Formats: sequence, C-alpha cells, structure tokens
Amino acid sequence: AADFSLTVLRARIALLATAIGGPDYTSQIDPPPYKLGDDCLACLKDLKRWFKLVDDQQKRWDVAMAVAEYRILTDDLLPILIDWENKCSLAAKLAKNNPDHEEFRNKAYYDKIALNCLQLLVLMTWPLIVTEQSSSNQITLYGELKKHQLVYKKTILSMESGKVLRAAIRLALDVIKIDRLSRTPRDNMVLKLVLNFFRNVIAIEPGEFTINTKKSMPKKGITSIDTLPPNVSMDDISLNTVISSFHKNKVFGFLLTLTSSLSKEFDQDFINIPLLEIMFYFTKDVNQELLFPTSAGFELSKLLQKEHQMRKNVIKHTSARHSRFGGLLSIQTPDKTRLTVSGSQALVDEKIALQKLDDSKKWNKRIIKKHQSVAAEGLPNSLLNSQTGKAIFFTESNGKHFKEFINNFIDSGFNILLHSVTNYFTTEQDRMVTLEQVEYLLFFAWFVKYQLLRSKIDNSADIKQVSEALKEVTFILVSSLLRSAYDLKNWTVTHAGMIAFNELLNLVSRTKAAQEEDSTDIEFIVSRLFSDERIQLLSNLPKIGSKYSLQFMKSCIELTHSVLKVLEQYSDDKTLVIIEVNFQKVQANYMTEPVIETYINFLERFRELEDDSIKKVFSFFHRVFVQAKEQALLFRFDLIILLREMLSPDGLDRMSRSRKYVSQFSDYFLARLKKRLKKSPAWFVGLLFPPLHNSEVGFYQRYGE
Amino acid sequence: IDPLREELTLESLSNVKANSYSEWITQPNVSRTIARELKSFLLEYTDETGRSVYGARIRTLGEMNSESLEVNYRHLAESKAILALFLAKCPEEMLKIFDLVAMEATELHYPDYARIHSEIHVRISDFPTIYSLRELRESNLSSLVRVTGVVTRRTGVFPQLKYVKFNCLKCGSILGPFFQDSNEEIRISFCTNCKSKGPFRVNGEKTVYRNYQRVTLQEAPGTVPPGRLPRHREVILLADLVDVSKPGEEVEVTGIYKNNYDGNLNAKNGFPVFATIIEANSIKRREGLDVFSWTEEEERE
Amino acid sequence: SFKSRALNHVKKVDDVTGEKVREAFEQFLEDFSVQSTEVEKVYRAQIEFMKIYDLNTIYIDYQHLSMRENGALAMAISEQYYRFLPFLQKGLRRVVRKYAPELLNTSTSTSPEQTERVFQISFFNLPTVHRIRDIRSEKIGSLLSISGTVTRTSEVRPELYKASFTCDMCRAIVDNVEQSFKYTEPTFCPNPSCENRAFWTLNVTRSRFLDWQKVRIQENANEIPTGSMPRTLDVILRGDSVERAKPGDRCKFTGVEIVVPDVTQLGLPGVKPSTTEGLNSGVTGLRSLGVRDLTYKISFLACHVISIGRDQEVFLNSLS
Amino acid sequence: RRPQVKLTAEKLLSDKGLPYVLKNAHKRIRISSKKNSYDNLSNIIQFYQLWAHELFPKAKFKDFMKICQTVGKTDPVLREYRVSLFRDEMGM
DNA sequence: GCAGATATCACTCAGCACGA
DNA sequence: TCGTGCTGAGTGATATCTGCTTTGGGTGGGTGGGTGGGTTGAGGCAAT
Ligand SMILES: [Zn+2]
Ligand SMILES: [Zn+2]
Repeated sequence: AADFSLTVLRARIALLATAIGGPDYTSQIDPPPYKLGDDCLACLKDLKRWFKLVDDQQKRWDVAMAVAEYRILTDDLLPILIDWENKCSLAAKLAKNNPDHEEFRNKAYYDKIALNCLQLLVLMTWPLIVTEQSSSNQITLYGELKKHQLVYKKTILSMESGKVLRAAIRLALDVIKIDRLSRTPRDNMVLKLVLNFFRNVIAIEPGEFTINTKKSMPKKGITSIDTLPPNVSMDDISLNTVISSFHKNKVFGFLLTLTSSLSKEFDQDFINIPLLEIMFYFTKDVNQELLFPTSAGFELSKLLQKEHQMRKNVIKHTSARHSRFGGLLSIQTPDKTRLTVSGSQALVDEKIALQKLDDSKKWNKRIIKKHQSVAAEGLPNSLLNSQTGKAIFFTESNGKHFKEFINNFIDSGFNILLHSVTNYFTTEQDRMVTLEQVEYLLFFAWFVKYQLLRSKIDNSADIKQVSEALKEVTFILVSSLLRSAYDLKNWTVTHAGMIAFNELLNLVSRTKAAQEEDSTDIEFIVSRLFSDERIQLLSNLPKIGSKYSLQFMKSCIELTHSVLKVLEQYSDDKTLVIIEVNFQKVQANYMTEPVIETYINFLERFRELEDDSIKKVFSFFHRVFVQAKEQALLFRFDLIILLREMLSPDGLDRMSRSRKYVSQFSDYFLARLKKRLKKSPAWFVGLLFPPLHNSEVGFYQRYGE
Repeated sequence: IDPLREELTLESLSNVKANSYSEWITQPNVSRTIARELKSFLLEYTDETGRSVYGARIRTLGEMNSESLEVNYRHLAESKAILALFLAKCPEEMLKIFDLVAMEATELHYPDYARIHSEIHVRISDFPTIYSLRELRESNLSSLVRVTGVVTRRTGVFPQLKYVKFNCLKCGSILGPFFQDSNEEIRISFCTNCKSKGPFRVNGEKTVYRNYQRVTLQEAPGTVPPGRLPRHREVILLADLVDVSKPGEEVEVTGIYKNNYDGNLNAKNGFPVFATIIEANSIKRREGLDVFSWTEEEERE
Repeated sequence: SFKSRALNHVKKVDDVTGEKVREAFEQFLEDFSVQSTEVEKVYRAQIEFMKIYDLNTIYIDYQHLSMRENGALAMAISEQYYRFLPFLQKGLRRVVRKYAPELLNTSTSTSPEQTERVFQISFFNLPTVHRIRDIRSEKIGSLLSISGTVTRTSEVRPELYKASFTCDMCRAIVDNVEQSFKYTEPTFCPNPSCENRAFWTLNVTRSRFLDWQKVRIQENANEIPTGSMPRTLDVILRGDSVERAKPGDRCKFTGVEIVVPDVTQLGLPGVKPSTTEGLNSGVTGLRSLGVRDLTYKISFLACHVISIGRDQEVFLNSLS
Repeated sequence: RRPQVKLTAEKLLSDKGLPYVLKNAHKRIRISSKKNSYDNLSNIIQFYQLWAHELFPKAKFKDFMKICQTVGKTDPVLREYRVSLFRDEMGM
C-alpha cells in the first residue's frame, strides 16, 4: 500500500508538472518562449499545498524528490520567472520611451505568478539538516536531495546567465519603491523571502559521504567519497561562479543599498538576521590572506624548485640497482648480537638501516579519533572543520570585485549591522541556537581580521570602521556566549568564541599601539576582559585542547599567544588592575604539563602547518624555556623525536624560514640538556616517564636543587 | 478517478520532463498516451487512395498465421512525428508498447487470434538514416540503426529461454519469472525468500522457448574505401527471423545497437571495453524488392 | 537505529602545484596572441571557431607553450603530463565558461540528453621526434612524439569512462565512478542504513562511453639496424582521433607514454587470474594480489596524429 | 587463548631495562659541541632505540615511548623506584 | 590432505563520569 | 585538588567455506592420461 501510495503521489505530481505550461513550439519565433497554461497559478497553488501537507506535517520528503525527478525547477519555474523578468524589462523600456505606452495586460496576474514561483523556489532550496528526531524516511533520502539541490544551484547560476537573481532584485525594487510608513507586513515578508532566496543560493554545497558501520572495514576499503551529481562538476558550483554571476547581474549593489539604508528606511527585525547570515555564508570559506598579497609563472617556478628539492632528497634513499639485486647487511649491537637488514642503501648509512629496521615492525599501537561532522550538529562547512591551508582560488576580475564589495560594505554599514544584531540578540540571549551563535561569532571574527589586515597593509583606510567591535555590549555578549559554551561543553561554539576573542585581542592591541593617549578609554575595556574567572577559563582552554581537532588546537595557540602579548604589553606600560595583575603569576598559570602536551601534539603536524604557526609555537617554547626557566617541562622524549624529524634532510625544508627558529631552539635545548644530564645522572631515566609529584624529591627533580 | 488512468494530449508528449527518453516513456500516463496514439495511427492511417493500409496488412498477417506486422517509418513520422522520434531514440520500450498495441489491433479483426500466436512483433521497414559498419560510434548505442553489409557466417537454429525461473541451493526456494535478454545472461546475487547470498540453479521445467540464431555481417567490398580492412559485426536473430538469409547475400539490417560487459575483452585489450552486437528487428535483401518477381498483370503481357 | 560515520569532501588535501599550473594554462590560453600579416588571439579565436562549428578537440602548438612564461609551463607539462592533464582540462573548461558558455554542454520538441562535453587537448609540433627503439622506462608519463608504420588497426569500441551503479538492496544510485584500467565497482553504499558492500548493477543507460581504437605500429624499415626484427608497439586513440591512422602508411603520433598492468591479476569479474624462462616475475605485495604478482607492459596514449605519407566546380572551389 | 606480550613494570625493572640504562647510558651517548645538533639527536635516539629493541621488540620507537609514558603514569611500583633514584642523589 | 579467500566471535583496552 | 570502576569499540585468531583447475598448444610433456579435449587451406620455397 505504501509503495502504491508513493506511485500515486509521483503520478499526480507528474501530471501537475505537465499542467504548469510548456514552450510554444508552434510559434514561428524559435527562441521558444515559455507560454503559460490557462490555470498555471492553480498548479502553483496546488504544489504549494502539496509541500505544506506532505513535506512538513507528515515529516516526509518524497514530494521534493518527485518534484526534482521531473525537472520542475530547471524546466518550468526558471522559464516563467525569466520570461516575467524580460516582460518587465520591455515594459520599463516602453515606459521610459513613452509614458503613455502601457502594454502589460493582466499585470497583477503576472506579479502574483512571479511571487508564487519565487516562494516555491525558496521552499525548494531550503537547507536540509539531519537530526536525531528525523524519521527513517527523512534519513534515507538525504544524498539524493543534496544532489538535486546541487543541480538546482548549477541551473540557477547558469540558466540565461543567472537572470533569476535580476528578477529577484526587480521584486526587491518593486517592494522598496513604496514609502516606509506606507509599508505593510507583506512587503517585509517579500523582502525576507528575497534575502532567504539569496542565502539559499549561496549556501548550497556538496553533501557528505555517510557509510554504515555495522561490521568491520573490509580489506577492499573505501574506493572514493565523491558525492556529486552526474552532470555537475566542482567548478560549476564553486564560489567563483557565484561571484561572477552576482557581478554580471549587479547583485552586490542591492545588498549594499539594503545595508546602507538600514535603520533609516527599513525595519530591523525582518532585515538583521537575513543579511547577517548571507554575509556569514559569503565569507564562510574565504581566507583573508588571499585577498591581500606573470605572477602565476613565478609561483609555478618556485613550486617546481621546491618539488625538485624534495625529489633530490628522496633520491638519496633509493638504490641505484634494481629491487632484486640483493645484498644483506648484518649490524651488530654492542651486546654481541647482529640483526639482518636488507637493501643496498642500508649498507652505507647506519641511520637508514635503523630506520628500515624500525619500519619492518608490524604491530601498531591504537589511535582512536572520535570526531563528529558539522552536519551531525546542524552546522555548515566552514573554517571550523576545513584544512589550515585550503584556499578558494579566484580569478583576477572576480577577486577584484570581491575586494571592492567587501571594502565598500565595511566602509559603509558594518557598524550599524553589528549594533542592530548585538542589541537584538542581547534581548534574546536565552533562545539562541548553536547555528546562530557560531554564525554571528564567525562573521564578527572574519570582518575584524579583514579590517586589521587592510589597516596593516595600507594607511589610506581607517580603523574606526569597526568601532562597534570595541563597544562594550558586543564584548559582554561574546564573553557570555563563550562562558555558556564552556559551561555546557559545546565545543563548536567554544571554538568560534575562541576565534572571536583572539580577533578582539588583536584589535585592542592594534588600537592601543596606534594611539596610546586615547587608549585610556581602551584601558577600561581590558580591565573587564581579564577577570579572574576569565583568566582561569583561558588558562584551562589549552589544557583540554589536546584531545580535539587540529583547528581547535590552532585556535588555542593563537588565543594563548595573543593573551600573553596583551598581558605583557599592559603590565609593562602601567599597573594592570582588573586585584593587581602581575605577569609572573599569569605566566605560571600557563606552565603546565597538559599545555606542553597540547603544543607537542600540534607541532606533530608541522608538514601541513604554515610559517606563522611554527614561529608562534617556537616563540612560546622559548618563553617557557628562558623567561621562566622551567626546562624540566620540555625535557621529554616526544620533543626530541620531533626535533630530529624536523631537522632531518627529508623533514622540514632546509632553505626555509622556520628552520632558523628550529635550529636555534634545538641548539639551546641540547646544550641545556647536556649540562643537566652531566649534573644529574638520574635524568637518563627521567626523560621517558612523566615528572613526579612527590614533595620529598619534587623540588630536586624539577629545579635540580 | 484513479490518477494512474489519466491520459495526456499529443502535444504534451513532445514536452519531455525527465532525465532521459526511456524514463519519460516508462511513466504510466505517458505509456497509456503512447498506446492510444499508436492505436489511433494504426486504425486511422490512409494512403492517397484512402484505403486503410494497416487494416489490410493485419488481415493478410492473420491469413498467413504470421507474427510480424511490417510498419513503415515514413507513415509514422508523417502522422505523429513525436512518436517516430521516440521510437528512433528509445527503440526497446517503444517497440514493446507497439507490440502490445498491434496485438490489440490484430485481436480487433480476429478475436481469437491469441490461440494461434500470443505475440505479434512490429518491424520497422524504411529507416531514413542509413549507417555503415565503419561509422558506428558510441553515440549510436541503444538506438535504432540501419546498416548495410554482406553475410559471411551463420549458425544453426537453437531454442533459447524466453522466461526463466531460478532456485536456491541453501534453502531450495524458487525465484519468480524473469525476462532473458538476448545479449547477457540473467544474474542473481541475492535471494528474496531465504535472503542469502548462496549459490543458485536453473529450475522450473515449465518454460517457454524461442528460436535464436547468429550471423556475421560484413561491409560490402565495394563500399570499403581503397584497400582498407572491412569491418564486421555480429547480428542476433530471434524468433520469426531465423533462416531468413544465407551466406553470400547483401542485406540491410534494422535493429538496436546494444553493448554489454565482456570479461575476455577487458583481459585481452587491457582497458574497460564492452562487446557490441546488433539485435535484429528486420532484415531485407538488396528496383522495389526483386526484379525477377512478376505480377498477374505482367503474366498477361 | 544504526551506526554511521561520515567523511567530508572538504577534508581533501588539494594539489597546490596542479592549481598553479591550471592558472598558468588558463592565462596562456586567454592572453596569447601572434602577430598576423594585425594581432589576434589565436586560442580565443580557436575556441570561438569550435563554438560555431561544434568541435571537441582544441589543438595547441607546443612552440607557443615554450615561448610563454620562460618555458616553465612547457617543462611542467612535458616532464609530468599524466599528473597535470586533469588540471589543464579544468583550466580549458574555465576559459570556455568565461568566453563560450554554451560550448560546455553537448549539442519541434525538447531534448533532455544534455551531457557534459568531454573536451580533449591535442599537442603537436614537438621539437623532437623519437623512435620505437628509443622508448625507455625513464620517460613514463612524459609528453613525447614518435613515428612508425601502421601494421594493424582494431575496430572502434566503446570504453567505459564514468559508470553509474544502482544498489541491489535499496535501489540507490552511485554515479561518476572512475575506471582506471579494469571494471571497477563501488564498495560502500551511500545510504546510511543499507548494508550492501559488493552487490551492484551497472546502469548501462546512464553511463558514459568513449570511442576506443588500438593501433599497432612498427619502426620504419630504414631506421632499423641491418638484419634486425622490427620492434612493435601498441597505440591507443580516443575521441575524435579514431579512424585517422590507416594500415600501411607512416604517421607521427604525439602523446603520453603509459604502462598497462595485467588486469587479470587485479581481479576481473568472471575472468580467472593468469622467451623468458621464469625470470619475468612481476611485483607482489598489494592486498588485492593476495599471492599473485603483477607484470607490466608499455603502451602509448596518443592525442595527435599526422599522416607523413569530383566535378569541376568542387575542385575549383578548393583552389585559391 | 594466549595473553598478549605487554610492557609491564616487571620487564622494565628486570636486569635488562632501567638497570641496563643506568649502568651504561652516559658512556655510549655523547653530545658534542663540534658536531651538529642533528647528529647528537640521532646518536641519542640511536642508543634509546637499540635499547628498546633489545628490551621490547614488539613495539616501534614512538609506540614504545608512548607505552612508557602510560606505564609511568599508571604503575605505582615504577614510581617507587623512580622516586628512589632521585632520593639516592639527594643523599649523594 | 592441502593452500587461499572469507567472515565470525571473543577479549581487552582507552575514555568517561562520578565519588573520595 | 584528584582515583578508579563501567562501557563501547575494534582487531586477532580462528571457524566455516570454496576450491583443489585450466587450458589450448608443442620451449609445458607422454613414467599425468584420452570418459578433459584437438577433424584447415592458401601461398611460398626447395628440389628438380
Ligand atoms: Zn534462497
Ligand atoms: Zn544500498
């Protein structure tokens, strides 16, 4: 019965689809226009009722799949919408040419039809989130719906050079034309609909590969994780295409006008969240480094030169003769026993022989990494879970347009938008959902970082455009959200708040450096953000970060470095008072075994790391080693192995900037360790096991006296 | 009213709403519309004189107890262009629907004809597009193609299963009926009754067979460019078509150009290549049909 | 009700060098121009020509590549061609989208068959020409040109390019599966609930195929040493370069030297696994090869082919 | 059926192990100012890897170090001895 | 009786939250 | 400030299982054996 019911539903939906309309192949004109059926609006209303009754109330998604299967969106709605746009364009042309000319028979009917198609399209492009309460049917139809939405996005951005965006903009103009005091709630509904349409268009991204885990991993393993439709490639739905289409249709101007006039020509409740989410999605994956630096030839030559060096280093480990040439080495250890190692290269170098003996071992100790995807908690892909280095590549024109748009927005209305959002969500702190918190914090952090970079690069711009960043209310809101996240153990929002706090610290330090005299007002804000509870929380943050994702640890490193820098600056400049704050005690709070463990675990992935991160980790290492003289903390063995791996010819690039810091820190650590070992023979065994916590010998163990 | 019983119009058929032609045709409503239109074309087509060509053709078919109703492609194109286009693009499903419609039309004239024959195959006679064994490419796969060549091989006539019925070896359950494609054998990798991946076997001694023959079609020596190797394919002739040609004949074959996975070819060449063969739908000899044939009128001359 | 884990596409590590080569190729294809008798963009004009005349292959002169960007781009493409080929196609597709959007899709009633166009890049005018005897294993995956005599030409066959399978349990769909050298089927069902892992059915209708032809060539007689058996080689032609080489004549191929494994050992459905007196033992160790060893055989993937050697009005029109 | 070999305190405290390290660790290992830091690190890791292989061939070097960390954190008898060596030096 | 490909079950280990 | 008992998770070893042929051809043989099977025809070259 259920299968028969599904078949009947599919047949009814198909019959409705055929009744919407079709191209007028009969007409001689053969850019075939899409003629409308006599009851087209009836079919639109019927589809709206279908969605309402089935998709939402019955907790099903078969209706959406049936609609997608028959190419309703790509073959019907886009035709009528684009034809309506074209008809309005001709009408405007005639009106401008002659005011008396009026050929728009059934104008009201056309506008109602266009609004209905826009609402239907918005309904069909809503984000899909999988939750624990979702039905099994809601779960089994996730990948198919995601692929259908990807196809929808491609068609939207490609069909007629994306004139759908122009039609939506035209609807927005029609709405705004009427006066503010004359605006009814329906106009605000239409504006919200347009903003949601833009957000949906920007947000659609490829899904995720979910696999059952009832039984063990087969020895065949995973072959591929590709989750794209048949006809859609990555570049079609890339952000570059979105930017190009938006510029071609003059979409950025509409958003600029909407944000500039906010609080002067529009209400705030139907405006704040839409634009805020749109702009969070706009910079969800963008990295500010790319924005501010043929060039491609020079970069290619540099990369080829790096690959050549890597190849040269690899060649040193390969045998001149073929694999089956033979040759067995017998290396005798001091206790009159010899182990056999094969390979030609092992004969000449002892290090290679030992390394091969190591690799030949089969048993591997466990490593358990329990990680939850963002989709599990209903969050989109962003900097939180993306790679530290994943960069979206832009063409020159698209990048220039993106830079211009962001610069104009920041210069125009960032402060007003931030003020409105922060006030609204201070009024409504309690019912915040993780998605909104993460989005708001990420938007704040990204824009503050971009403004900081722009100020650093050039002095023509101003640093006051982010004045609301230092405003007290935003700081209290951010601190409250971070504290609540820490209390409730919500690590995603915790990471977002960590990034936001890092950005706020960078901003405060930069503004104090720029103008110290006016910093007296700034001195008020710093006193608030270094409360005893806040200091304890920041100190504890690195400790827990060891057993989490790499990005969380990177944010921990960033936040710790910024906090230390700001605290040192303020302590040196004047007497810091929240209780007088001395740099010594706060530094001591930061010297603990878990902190060093977290740092070592972070530096274990130096191959994928950037120069700045390496510089910062080694700066903290220098601080711990020298400033406080706690060398006992770093007298571990993982550090020695990591140092040798990084200084090895096959490790970190020799002709690299970080290698200078690595070599200096090594030299110093080796010298101090040799001195201590000569003084204290017992440390020969202490290098392996963790330090004691015994009162009788703890002092001697740590300080050696 | 049952939604599945609703029928579209003729124009709506041209407006296709589906990923592929086969998906569009397979839909219930479109299938019913196609059946109705094909029946109307068969029952209402008239030539210059106004004589119902296909009525007389069906009467003659019944007279000889034949199971083939020859249909002119040009007539279908002139009457309903969209149906001709669908038949060209998706021959298998259109031909299935056409066979059902033709069996209904034949039963219209001879009510009890089902006793003599249960299936009346429909054969397309004059395909406007003529191809050669050299110009066949991947784009022609799974579509009606007309080719010319000379027969240089032929095999004997054998019976082949038309509906198979498998069984299990772990539980002994018997699977349902299936349709045996002429190019690939039926494969089952999981049961439904015991729902186990165990071995299987062919059972159900009750089965309905069909004739099967294979010939090798080669390009005409004259058509081959100067001193180039001729190209050959293998043609499969099903029931009602076996023993219709013998080696050393020039023939024109209209059929479906199909492909299937062959392990031997992949192992040999070293790339994922698929074997290809033509499932014949009609064979003709190569004015008219034969000069030597004469008529009663000529015999008087 | 079930336990599932998810792997995200954003987790993938991108190839920086490949993307840089893609950008360089895009810039070269866009801004390159040659002085005529006027100055015109050779490759933008060529793309417009293809757009008007519906062509798939875009011919690129290697000397032009070497001239621009100090030759670093030429070195990158030539030394490692198999690695960088997909990025070149990505750059070409981006340029086509920028200038000729309609060329991307394949070309009384509507037609739903609109598949992605499979562009092909042909390189010619290589500064050096090799011989079948000069082919070495040190230059596998490099762009080089060879000459030979066509001794045989297999028929045109369809080659599985990007398959599309449907689960036999839940009747799902898995599309865009890349076949390397053998019939490759998916392993894990995308549906979280389904338990299928090895039972799939190929959707022969929704898949995509490419034209395939194998051509055998032997070294030209004069080049051979006195009283020596000619050495043979296998050449593979795809796309629009099929049925261009003909038996007997002498042709100049340009392409990439590849190596074909013994697919039988890797595991083919239906098929069973499996001069030198036992010395030709392959390489073993892979999990797929439980106890068997894999032997290799050199081949050649050619992208360009050159042939070294009615009424009055028709001829007169050809004459200038 | 068979218990897995594991780096217990008994093996560490045997004649081979910590007693072996205390016996001969400074003589074999030598950090020289003239030699580069990489060579000294290689020498130290060379000594410790040889000792670990002689004692615990089961696990690789990094796994051996991690297991040593865990055991030192857990085992109390190991802590007893570790404290004892430090106590003797305080006595010296 | 013998080797190889395959799937099943049982045992032990690192994380977690609470109580001392 | 911290120590330990309970839990889910994942390999390791071990249980059943299929398979143990396979194959056309003379650098795989005839002490592996015909109940595992192999049934050309044109064209070139030495002898004369
Ligand atoms: Zn069964
Ligand atoms: Zn499945």
